Amino acid sequence: GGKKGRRGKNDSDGPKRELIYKEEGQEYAQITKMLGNGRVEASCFDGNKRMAHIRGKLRKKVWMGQGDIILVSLRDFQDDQCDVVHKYNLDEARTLKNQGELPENAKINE
Amino acid sequence: GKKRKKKVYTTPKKIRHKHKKVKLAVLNYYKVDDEGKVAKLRKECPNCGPGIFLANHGDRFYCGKCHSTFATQK
RNA sequence: UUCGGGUCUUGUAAUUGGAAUGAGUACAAUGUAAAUACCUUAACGAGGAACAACUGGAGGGCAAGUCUGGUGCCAGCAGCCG
RNA sequence: ACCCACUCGGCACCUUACGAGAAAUCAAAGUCUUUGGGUUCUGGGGGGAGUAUGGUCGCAAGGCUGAAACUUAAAGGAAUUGACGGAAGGGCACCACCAGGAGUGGAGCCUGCGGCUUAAUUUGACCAACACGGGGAAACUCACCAGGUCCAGACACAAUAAGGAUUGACAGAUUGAGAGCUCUUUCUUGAUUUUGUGGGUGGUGGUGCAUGGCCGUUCUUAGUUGGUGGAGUGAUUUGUCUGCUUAAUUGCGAUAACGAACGAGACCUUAACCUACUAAAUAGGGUUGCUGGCACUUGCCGGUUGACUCUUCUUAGAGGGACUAUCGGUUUCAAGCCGAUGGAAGUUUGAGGCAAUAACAGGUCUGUGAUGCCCUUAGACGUUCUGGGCCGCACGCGCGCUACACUGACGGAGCCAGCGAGUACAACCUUGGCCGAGAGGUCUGGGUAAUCUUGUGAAACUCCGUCGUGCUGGGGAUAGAGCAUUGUAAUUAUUGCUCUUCAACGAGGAAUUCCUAGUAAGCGCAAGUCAUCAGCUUGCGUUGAUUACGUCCCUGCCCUUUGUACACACC
RNA sequence: CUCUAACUAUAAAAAUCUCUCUUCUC
RNA sequence: AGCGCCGUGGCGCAGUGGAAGCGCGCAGGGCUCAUAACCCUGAUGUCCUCGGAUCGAAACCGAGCGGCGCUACCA
Ligand SMILES: [Mg+2]
Ligand SMILES: [Mg+2]
Ligand SMILES: [Mg+2]
Ligand SMILES: [Mg+2]
Ligand SMILES: [Mg+2]
Ligand SMILES: [Mg+2]
Ligand SMILES: [Mg+2]
Ligand SMILES: [Mg+2]
Ligand SMILES: [Mg+2]
Ligand SMILES: [Mg+2]
Ligand SMILES: [Mg+2]
Ligand SMILES: [Mg+2]
Ligand SMILES: [Mg+2]
Ligand SMILES: [Mg+2]
Ligand SMILES: [Mg+2]
Ligand SMILES: [Mg+2]
Ligand SMILES: [Mg+2]
Ligand SMILES: [Mg+2]
Ligand SMILES: [Mg+2]
Ligand SMILES: [Mg+2]
Ligand SMILES: [Mg+2]
Ligand SMILES: [Mg+2]
Ligand SMILES: [Mg+2]
Ligand SMILES: [Mg+2]
Ligand SMILES: [Mg+2]
Ligand SMILES: [Mg+2]
Ligand SMILES: [Mg+2]
Ligand SMILES: [Mg+2]
Ligand SMILES: [Mg+2]
Ligand SMILES: [Mg+2]
Ligand SMILES: [Mg+2]
Ligand SMILES: [Mg+2]
Ligand SMILES: [Mg+2]
Ligand SMILES: [Mg+2]
Ligand SMILES: [Mg+2]
Ligand SMILES: [Mg+2]
Ligand SMILES: [Mg+2]
Ligand SMILES: [Mg+2]
Ligand SMILES: [Mg+2]
Ligand SMILES: [Zn+2]
Repeated sequence: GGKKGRRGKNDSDGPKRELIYKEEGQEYAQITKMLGNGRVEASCFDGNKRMAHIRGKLRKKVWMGQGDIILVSLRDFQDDQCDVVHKYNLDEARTLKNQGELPENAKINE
Repeated sequence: GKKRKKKVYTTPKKIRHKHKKVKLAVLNYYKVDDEGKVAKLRKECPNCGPGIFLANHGDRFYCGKCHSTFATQK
């Protein structure tokens, strides 16, 4: 809350958006720990722990916490680091859990 | 805001009813009696007047001009 | 008197003509110890004169676009502000 | 010991710029671009950093000396305008409080949001969203969903094409359909069309963070602005203020300020007062007729569209009236305040309507054939038809309505308003007479309106009785059955009426809302929604108070002073 | 053109805040 | 085995002779533009099980159940 809200874009996409899948390098991951400087640690669904930058259009536009499903784009020149591109608000995450693009051993439910 | 998706249809298609065109259609309606008198193969409709030909499909004759009000069993 | 001759000139047009010339080739001769090369010069050598000039920039500093398409704080640009 | 005058030396001080500074300011910080009296020490953007190292002093603490690598586009100084202060001064506001009143928050219900659910439960707002979009949607509305139609694709060109570009259809399958939507067959129709290109339209499709217009808010406070003139190098400032007064940047005034402009006020509507004017069968009154009754005295209460006359009330025009009028206090005795009297009226007489500069990324593309851009433009996000939804329900919140009863409920009887509105190319307001217990039905008659509904004979209220402190004759939610009305259509009860079950509810925590006189509160009526439907809103009137007539304590607002490392401004 | 008088006096607690800053010529 | 202690509503505690407790949790609401702080209201039992007295038992007591600590493994 606050007087900040009226300065915003007022982009009201409350209705159910169509979830975006993974495309040739964009992959799903889970936030493991929150770091500083606007950077996060994402355990990808491949047995690797990538370091994902909180990225443009996402920095102060959506607020993300520990244990959040996420979509992240890799970089072919440097595999260790990557960029968080989209965030799924815990509803379509269930849908992906049933469809199982990610290993179901990562069970994160409220 | 509005979040609309591409519409998906649970129906194959409905096709425009193309009119059945008939080449040399008019002559089939008549019959020349050897360079002179002529007759009409189809039947004339009384309500419209002379000339308009009744339609025969099965055990009845049907009109085109006052089509709705005339369909008389053969 | 609307004009308007353009009366007097200056540009713009894949229209159109006649000239001049090298950059190149090359008889020679000069040049040089001998040769190149230069100066001179026969004979050729310009029409899209294709014999075709690039290197940077067009927000400000700083001369020049708030034209068109593409990408959408990506890619990238930016000596600094951006 | 003082007093007067002078002088030397010292800590100092006031005024001023005619000098110096980026200014705050300095009589030195002057005699500095018109640059040189002598001389010592220190600094070369910020950070790293007065850190490490190496010396040196010290018992120790630590002192003196003292970088770089690297990083950074600024850090910093003075001042100007705002904003902010749990800083100060002076004033205000029941969207603040004190003294209170009525409440809400507890209950049931109606409605509006969120969430959940769903095919859809269409969406925009989150003091200044939430009975708001006039949003009381059964169809339409409509914007959502499952389906079904059509082009309402202008125009130009090409293309077919008059031995058919094409259109339409009885009956059947199909369909929810009596849809020639699609098929079976065939018949009808004539250059309007059909299929491709360009283009154009339509869109409650997106973007109010592209826009207009409008409205809301900052801000109901009194605040703004520029022209000459003064001070500043300048951003700016004075005019716009020390005081007192006012609701007011309202005035009295003092003054580097003088004259002005917008706002406030003035101004209009409305409410009062008009025995003064003009008048009135679409308003009333008197006298007298013609009658009814009771009294018997000539009088009372009535009826008549019979006559004459009048305008006090009812109307509406021109005007009058109040300007703090007179008087008494108090006021640099000026602006003005307080009181009494006369008044109708003495809070700006009450209530309003417009209502300044600057601004919000406040809302609205969903009001507009206002609209830029983007999207779509044929099985369409166009339009239309059928049905469903916008009303679901483990839950929370916001406007309200009915109540918890004795100052009451229920019976009778009394009988009192003011705003309205009302039918024509349609069917409105309904009197009256008959039916029905009621809703209602029917037959007639008025009214396109001071004429008729209508004196809207409204409720609260009043008088007499039943009830008797018992969740009871309170409360009427939730249901069962039936009778009617509007409607093409009422199930997911439209609404009204009749009989019954009668639930929670014992004056409601924290907290919080509105309001100082015909005010709050109670009570209803009319109008807007309207074919039918309000528990809503806009207005109107009835009965009608308690408690203030003050304050800056909470929440804020206005001006001034001060501080700021804030200016996307204390979120 | 003449003068030196009046006076007081309260301190409870109150932490934090995220986007995003956009040309001025006759 | 005996003796000392005890018997949550989720945890730590309290009165136990007059009938459901507090605090910390959890849910909802309130204040605030918003969060924490703060304020208000609940929804959770067999205060372990079987009996005695009693208007009353959970207490007071006893006819037991289970868990901790001292004696300490008590041929
Ligand atoms: Mg906005
Ligand atoms: Mg170039
Ligand atoms: Mg370039
Ligand atoms: Mg370019
Ligand atoms: Mg330039
Ligand atoms: Mg330095
Ligand atoms: Mg330093
Ligand atoms: Mg040392
Ligand atoms: Mg400073
Ligand atoms: Mg308040
Ligand atoms: Mg009070
Ligand atoms: Mg009430
Ligand atoms: Mg309530
Ligand atoms: Mg409630
Ligand atoms: Mg809904
Ligand atoms: Mg306000
Ligand atoms: Mg309705
Ligand atoms: Mg419909
Ligand atoms: Mg509808
Ligand atoms: Mg449909
Ligand atoms: Mg439209
Ligand atoms: Mg806006
Ligand atoms: Mg204003
Ligand atoms: Mg000036
Ligand atoms: Mg000023
Ligand atoms: Mg009169
Ligand atoms: Mg006087
Ligand atoms: Mg007024
Ligand atoms: Mg549109
Ligand atoms: Mg539509
Ligand atoms: Mg609704
Ligand atoms: Mg409201
Ligand atoms: Mg009753
Ligand atoms: Mg009346
Ligand atoms: Mg009862
Ligand atoms: Mg309404
Ligand atoms: Mg007052
Ligand atoms: Mg700053
Ligand atoms: Mg703070
Ligand atoms: Zn016929």
